[PDB]
Amino acid sequence: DDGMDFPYLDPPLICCFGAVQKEFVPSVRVSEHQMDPDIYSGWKMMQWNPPEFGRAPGGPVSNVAISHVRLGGRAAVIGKVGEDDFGEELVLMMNKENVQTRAVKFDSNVKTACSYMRVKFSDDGKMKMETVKEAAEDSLVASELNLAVLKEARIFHFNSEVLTSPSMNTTLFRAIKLSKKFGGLVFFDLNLPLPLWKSRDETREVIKQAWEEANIIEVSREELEFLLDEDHYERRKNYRPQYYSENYEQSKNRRDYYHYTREEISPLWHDGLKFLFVTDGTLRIHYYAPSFDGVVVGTEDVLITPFTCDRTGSGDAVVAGIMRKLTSHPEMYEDQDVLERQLRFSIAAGIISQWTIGAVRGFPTESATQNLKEQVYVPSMW
Amino acid sequence: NQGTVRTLLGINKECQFFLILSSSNCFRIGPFKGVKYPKELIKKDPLIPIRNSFGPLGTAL
Amino acid sequence: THLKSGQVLIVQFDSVVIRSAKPYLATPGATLHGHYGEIIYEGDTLVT
Amino acid sequence: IDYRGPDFHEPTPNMLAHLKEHGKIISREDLEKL
Amino acid sequence: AKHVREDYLVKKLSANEITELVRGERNVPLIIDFYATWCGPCILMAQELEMLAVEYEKNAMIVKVDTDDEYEFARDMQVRGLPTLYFISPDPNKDAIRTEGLIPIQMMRDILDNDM
Repeated sequence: DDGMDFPYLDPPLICCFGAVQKEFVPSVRVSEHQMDPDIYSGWKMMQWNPPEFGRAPGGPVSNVAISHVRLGGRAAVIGKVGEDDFGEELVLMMNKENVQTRAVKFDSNVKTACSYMRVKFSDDGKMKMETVKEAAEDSLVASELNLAVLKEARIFHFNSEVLTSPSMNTTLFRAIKLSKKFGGLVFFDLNLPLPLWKSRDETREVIKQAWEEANIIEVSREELEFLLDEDHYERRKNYRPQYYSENYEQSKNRRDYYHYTREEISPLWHDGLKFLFVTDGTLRIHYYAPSFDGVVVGTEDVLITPFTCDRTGSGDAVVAGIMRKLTSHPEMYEDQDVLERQLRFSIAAGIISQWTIGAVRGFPTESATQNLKEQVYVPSMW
Repeated sequence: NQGTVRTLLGINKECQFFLILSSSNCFRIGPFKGVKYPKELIKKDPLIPIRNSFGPLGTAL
Repeated sequence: THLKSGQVLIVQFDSVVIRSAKPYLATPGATLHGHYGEIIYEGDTLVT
Repeated sequence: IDYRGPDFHEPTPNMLAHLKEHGKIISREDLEKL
Repeated sequence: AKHVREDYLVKKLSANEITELVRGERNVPLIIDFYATWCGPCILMAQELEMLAVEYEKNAMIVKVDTDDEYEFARDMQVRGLPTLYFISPDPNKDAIRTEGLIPIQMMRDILDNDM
């Protein structure tokens, strides 16, 4: 596919492959604390004290694209929607905020967000469900791939949800092959769906093919300890010396911000990797490069507005800011100082994104993000 | 949550409190450098690898 | 090493345990509240 | 203004109706007197 | 107890009760809601379901399941996200519907009217 006359526009395009959905929270586990089964007026008390996996919960890829374009970048989305009212309103919502929809395919065979299953009562009385007809979002075939977004886009971003369906596995791998043939990077976000939180070995087997093709990988703190060892990294966190502390900081019982050494993340490292990001919410971002590694320090505040705080969608803003600063500044790859300086913009965006109800309602602007970054960080850092 | 007892006592009894010293009260200062050699050692007469140290005179069974 | 506040507890070959403390400068004509080794709680006064 | 919602207390119960136990209708009161 | 009306119409049921409801004979469409307290967008879903349970007085049955209580059962039902609704037809010939995300109430009405 070679049709073009003039050079591409200034902000490099971003490729966002996945499923278009509204207010979706993939990463679900068992939270220790519950706040009443009926009264939803008190559920907001679980946003001040998150269950340590929903601290910065990522969402769909459309949320990431919207947050990226709202931060001053340019994004395009590949996906399929049905010929319904909901499908026609999702594309309207994405279009209203300058997200390119040249690669969104409308079809009438399937309905948006609706999938037909079948009850399959097994031995004992435990019911099951088998997908008879797939939902519209996860029904994209490799033939209807826009060979213009892939050529233009410089970063290919996708999440692990597409690894839970058969057809999108092949479609995603074909898109990855095309984008790599055209010279674009591959950004992997590991927002694991519920079924992938079953066992470490099964998930590692599932995501290995996608993991080995990624150039940049972003995972949460729990999504890394789960992938390496949950029991060991939970025993190490809750440990206090029997007699005497060690330095002095250990004598203050502060929170545990452990910077994993390069010999612990080695099983998850390969030659093609250019960056590994581990985000402990908006608190800290550990970055690992081929020749250096470090930690960027940040903060959070949801008690500043206890009645309009909603952590959903902050991880998408963090990832979108990371991508925006990666594409804007191409010298961050081999400069640790510039890397640390440009990684506080993402922290500011993630902090702002937790101050309002709704994932897409309150994604921050670039000017607001810069304002918060400069107001929180000392002039020497910013 | 462990701790070491610390009994004030001192052969005095007015209200008799007592303290618990944990790892959060006391810490360790990092490694440094200093001299630690002060000895008056003698000459060994190793027998069955149990030592028979004697300095001035010969072996004295 | 920039030692912290406290009283040296252990004098090992290359390390020291400090046990922490909190100095309070007191001027002449001041009123210490308590005998030696008086158990001081969280809020009670020390000197006027 | 949509009441219920996340930032409003539970609906205020009618005080007479809220007294489920320590309150009886006139018919039952008349019946129990004889 | 018939003296003061219940504030909330949706009744929370365990996994076994839901299995009995789906297996047993039914004459009205069934709605199964998956939710958790720590969930962000699930407050709005709870409010919309509460509103929907009033318009459909006796022509539908609406229940909810807490994934913090029944996690394996939710995983078995092919749930890959919290704001999930299951529509069950009153007849065994027609298959069930799974909807993901914060769907509008009008599309819910269309789902259990024109497709159930």
